[PDB]
Amino acid sequence: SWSLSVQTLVFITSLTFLPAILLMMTSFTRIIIVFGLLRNALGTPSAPPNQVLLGLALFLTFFIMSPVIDKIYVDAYQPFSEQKISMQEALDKGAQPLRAFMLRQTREADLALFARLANSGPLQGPEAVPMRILLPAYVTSELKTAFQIGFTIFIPFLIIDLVIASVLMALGMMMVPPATIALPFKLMLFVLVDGWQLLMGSLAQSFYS
Amino acid sequence: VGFELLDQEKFGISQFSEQVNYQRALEGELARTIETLGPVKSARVHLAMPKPSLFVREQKSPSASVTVTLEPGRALDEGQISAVVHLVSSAVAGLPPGNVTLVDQSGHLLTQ
Amino acid sequence: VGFELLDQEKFGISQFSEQVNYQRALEGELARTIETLGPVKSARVHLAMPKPSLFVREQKSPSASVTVTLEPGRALDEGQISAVVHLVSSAVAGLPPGNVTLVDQSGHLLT
Amino acid sequence: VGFELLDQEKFGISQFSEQVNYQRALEGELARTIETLGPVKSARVHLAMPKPSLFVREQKSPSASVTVTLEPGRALDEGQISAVVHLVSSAVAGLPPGNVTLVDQSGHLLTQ
Amino acid sequence: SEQVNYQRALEGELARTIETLGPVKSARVHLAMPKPSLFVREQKSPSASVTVTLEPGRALDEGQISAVVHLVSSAVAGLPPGNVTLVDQSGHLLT
Amino acid sequence: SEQVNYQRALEGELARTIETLGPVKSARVHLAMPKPSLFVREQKSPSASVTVTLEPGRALDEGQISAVVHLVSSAVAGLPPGNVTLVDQSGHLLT
Amino acid sequence: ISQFSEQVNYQRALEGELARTIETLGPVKSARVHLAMPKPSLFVREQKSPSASVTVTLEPGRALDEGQISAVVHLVSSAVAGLPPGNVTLVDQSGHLLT
Amino acid sequence: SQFSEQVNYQRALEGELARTIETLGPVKSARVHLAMPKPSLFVREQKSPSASVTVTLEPGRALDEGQISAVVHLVSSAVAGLPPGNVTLVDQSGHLLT
Amino acid sequence: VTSEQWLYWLHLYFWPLLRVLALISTAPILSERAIPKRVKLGLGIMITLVIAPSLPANDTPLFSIAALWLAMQQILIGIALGFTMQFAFAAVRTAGEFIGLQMGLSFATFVDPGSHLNMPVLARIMDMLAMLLFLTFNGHLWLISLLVDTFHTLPIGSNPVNSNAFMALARAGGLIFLNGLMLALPVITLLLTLNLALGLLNRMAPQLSIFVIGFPLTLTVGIMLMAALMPLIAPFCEHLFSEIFNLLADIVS
Amino acid sequence: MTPESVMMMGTEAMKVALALAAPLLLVALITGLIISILQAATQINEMTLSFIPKIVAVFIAIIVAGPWMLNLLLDYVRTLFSNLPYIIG
Amino acid sequence: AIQGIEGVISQLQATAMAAVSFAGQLHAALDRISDRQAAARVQAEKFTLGEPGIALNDVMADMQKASVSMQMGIQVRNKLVAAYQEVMSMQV
Repeated sequence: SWSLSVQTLVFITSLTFLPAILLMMTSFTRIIIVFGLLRNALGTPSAPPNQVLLGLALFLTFFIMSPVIDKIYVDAYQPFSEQKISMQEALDKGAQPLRAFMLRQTREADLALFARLANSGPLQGPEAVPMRILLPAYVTSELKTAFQIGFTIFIPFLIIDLVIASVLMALGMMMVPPATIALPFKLMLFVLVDGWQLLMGSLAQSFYS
Repeated sequence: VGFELLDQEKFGISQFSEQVNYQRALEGELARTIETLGPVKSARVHLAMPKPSLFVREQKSPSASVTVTLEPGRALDEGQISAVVHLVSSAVAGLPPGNVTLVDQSGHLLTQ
Repeated sequence: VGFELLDQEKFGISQFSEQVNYQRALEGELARTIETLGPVKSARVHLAMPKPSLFVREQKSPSASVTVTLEPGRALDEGQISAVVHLVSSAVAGLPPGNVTLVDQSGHLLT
Repeated sequence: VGFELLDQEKFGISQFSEQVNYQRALEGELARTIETLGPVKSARVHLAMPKPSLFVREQKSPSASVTVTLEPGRALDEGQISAVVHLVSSAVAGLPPGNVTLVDQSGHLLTQ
Repeated sequence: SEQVNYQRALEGELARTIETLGPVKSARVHLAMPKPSLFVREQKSPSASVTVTLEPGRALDEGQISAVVHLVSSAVAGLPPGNVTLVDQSGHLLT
Repeated sequence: SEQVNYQRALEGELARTIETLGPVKSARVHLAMPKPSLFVREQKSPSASVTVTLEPGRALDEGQISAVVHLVSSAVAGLPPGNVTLVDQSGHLLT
Repeated sequence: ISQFSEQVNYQRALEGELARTIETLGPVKSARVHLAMPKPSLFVREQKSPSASVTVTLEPGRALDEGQISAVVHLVSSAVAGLPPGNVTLVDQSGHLLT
Repeated sequence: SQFSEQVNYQRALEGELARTIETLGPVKSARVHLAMPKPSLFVREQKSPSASVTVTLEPGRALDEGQISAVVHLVSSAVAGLPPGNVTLVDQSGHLLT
Repeated sequence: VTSEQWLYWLHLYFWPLLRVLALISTAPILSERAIPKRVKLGLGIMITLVIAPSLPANDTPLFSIAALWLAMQQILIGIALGFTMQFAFAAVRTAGEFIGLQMGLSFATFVDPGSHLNMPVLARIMDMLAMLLFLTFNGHLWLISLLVDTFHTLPIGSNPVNSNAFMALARAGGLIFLNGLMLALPVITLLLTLNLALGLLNRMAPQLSIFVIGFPLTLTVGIMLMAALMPLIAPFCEHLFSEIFNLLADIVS
Repeated sequence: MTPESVMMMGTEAMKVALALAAPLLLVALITGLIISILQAATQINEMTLSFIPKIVAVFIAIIVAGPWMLNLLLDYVRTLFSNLPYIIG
Repeated sequence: AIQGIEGVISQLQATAMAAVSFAGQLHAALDRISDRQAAARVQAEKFTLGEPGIALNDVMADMQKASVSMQMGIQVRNKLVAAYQEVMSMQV
């Protein structure tokens, strides 16, 4: 194994890439994009002071990635801490549960495209896919899923504005802005139908399904 | 009625209404074919399409109950029971045969 | 008492209504088939389909109560009690047979 | 009442109203079937369907009270009392039998 | 609705051709087409049930059963023959 | 709808040309045009089922079986001949 | 006319004209051309080559020459952008493969 | 639509070319089919266009080698970037003249 | 030993990164501000990590005007691809805004052009529907694949360039209008007839019509008309995407 | 996921919008037409007296049918958000 | 795995038909530095053990070389981290 100085150096260096792991290998990305799109939808571009949305997304990601973290700890961190598995093998052992989560959610078309772009040989099963193919395929699938969720989210908040504008126009009040009238009604809707519990549960199911 | 009920040209209140209509039509056609068979005078098929959980990746599967009325003394063959099972199971996406119950006009379970 | 029976009620029907109507229709058809069974003169089916709750660690399952009126002296066979159970359980998504109660016109539990 | 009660529905129906009407209808049908059992001349069912929460310390399960009027001298059998319990419990999502009270026209508790 | 209608049209035409086959007086085809998934794992194979009524005594030959199987399987995108059940008017599985 | 209609029109024309073959009295073509999957090991492919009714005693030549195969395969983008099944009015597999 | 409709119509028209020229050929009484033009997809490399099926009805006893079969092949292949001759099937009225 | 416009242009060119080919002494009727190449949603590649020319000759009016040549030249020139070698000339009997 | 030649790796990993990131910042859906910047940068970095080793490495120094010309070339290619893709959504937005304006939804533009009071809500509705359709048809994967493929056609190394080709992209500005009308031609026409019908009502007893009876009727009619017309965009959506894609393939070369 | 599903959800959405807006628009249209025909009968023509009863009628429309609209739109949004994780691709 | 050996034979067939990286280089450098440090440490422990043939000169020189190699690795890590931070600050 590596010398203790080398192990400490590698550990300290790997501690740097935590935001990269959170953004490109974790549920955080499609746990945010949805929040940004929803904030764009309600007409309040500030409302939940960002930091609030970031904290909620962090807690949601922690609750969602719990089984993956548990599997990594039981399979990789526990043997490594007990001097049973070397430092250069704990990483390889722990990268597998994260890779499997990254697959359970990564679409195919993306996998085929990034298998073609690397000029790699045929991949008869999912067990032959390396991380260099799964990483951007997972990223693209997460982006597409987040945008789909946000774009079906956007529809009712535009429907309300449409009906508000039509009703205002029936009576000839053509110089009344419709957005100012629609914003309180959009807030009322998002209050009534458990705006956040339904969205939270839908996102969590969207991961576990 | 089956597909005829769908062909009544009636407004589908909602997707849910459409789904109910589809379930009914399938039930009707299945009962129809079951009656067509020699020993069967009339058939009644009930389908239960299942529903998903909330955060549970654990899944289940649909179920069917088939009641047959036989012609005076026309007992169904073991092979017959088997063919009814196959038809009903195939007609329902992901219907595990073992979830098809076949019963006669006297309340005897013809399946397991 | 009829699938088409509730297949109207004009419109303005809160989905709650759509569900309740389905439940009623299922009850009706099940009672119908149960009556078809020779020994049975009339049947009455009551379904309790729980509306999902995210309060319990796992989802609860539904229940059924079936009352049969028999023809004069037409006692139901054990195998018959079994077939009624199977039919009712299958007709209800995720109905565990053990949650189906079958009772006669005199109040004897056949289940 | 009961299923017929939910027929002439004015457009102005609050979810609250919807639910209360559903409760009434269930009560009606249950009383109806309870009258069907021979010894019973008339039945009255009251349902208490409440909020669920989550704190195990304070959980209040659904409850039912059933009053029966018997035919002159038609005492209900232990088995009968058991069957009434089963029917009422099943008809109410998550009704624990032990929360069903059955009483006669003289105020005798037939259950426990 | 568009899909369900497509399914019922396919069923109809298949039954039609099956009845054309000499020994067959009437046919009934039921298709079970499952939900598609564009992920990297979820996938299920469709299934078919075919009931035939034969002309008085017109028993279907082995080859005949084979040809019915082939036709029904081909008419359904990704239908594995082994998931086609063929039954007669008496409830005998010709499969 | 536009696609399904394309399918129906093609099936029709193919059956038409097949009937316009001396020994063939009527033809019925069923196409299964689906969506493929990459890196699913053995995927599958488009498929066709062709039922022919022959004129009294007009048996089809091995070449006739071959030409029918070629025509149907060519008319379907990426149809591997081996996925074309040809059957007669008696249920004999000609392919 | 939808974009798809526009294409399908173009395909039908090409089929018609090709059959027309094939018929004008002395030994040919009537021709029928079927074209299968393929689809580009983001999961493949070389797009599959188009294919053609040509059925000819000959005049009583007017057998087509080897060169007649060849020239038919050339014409049909050229009329279809990127049609590899080897994907042109020529068949008679009796079901004999001429190609 | 542009696509409709393109189809019309292709048809008109075919017509005029057939016309000039017929006007020629030995030719009684001509039929020209053009295959203009196509664009792709990915990948660069030219597909030098192709032409098929069917001629019907006057009773016994065999075309000269020079005649095949001149037909070839005319058809090739009339199609932007048509490589002569992609012009096929055939008679009413199915003989390839090119 | 212990060489790790850094200039070779930098020159191999830089220019493909520049082109990929230039496409990312302009390509639809991949350029939406809702994505955090670091996610976009990481996607570009990973795509370059996958692609670059197969390409021939360039050796031009970063401290030369040749490097500036290379960077300008990569930026031009990326923005051209992204913008040509964006043209289709521009066309859909145009058609939606025109349907909405014939609804009478925003009448204040006819009297006060650009007066901070405009709500093309139908334009937004069909824009997001078009984005959903583009996501469904996996157009973004195609975009990435074509970004990779333009190398074989046009390598990183400085290559000479053409002219009317730029016009083509600029001339694509016509499509936004042309195809836009192709999406609005049926419904607007019937709306036109409706307005014509209203004219017939105004040819009767003077005044007492229009601005009091025309607006609600035409609003409801437009709503149900284009609600029924919704199934029509998807074939036109695929037509628009195919037009943009093959125009890009033909002209980029 | 399929484009048929996308267009179906879009169509259902905009039919929900039509149902939400139809009572108010229709009430306003009927009031305007009635006031216009009364003006034609009485030979009275001022473009402002048709604007007066329209506001009152449309505002009463929310009194009478407002709860129905509020219950319909909430049910639509609730069902859409509940079915969101099953139409993912 | 049985399927893994199937995949190996499949890749061999692929090679038949047909007829390292930056992370790999960094891993190789780390392994080389750690191996040098471990060799110096082992020689030092052997000298401290009293085993014959090990000279103090070689021990001290090898410890010196190991320290220099460790410092080189530290500097490379520092720069690499600085460059990564610079890139992640790039505007997109």
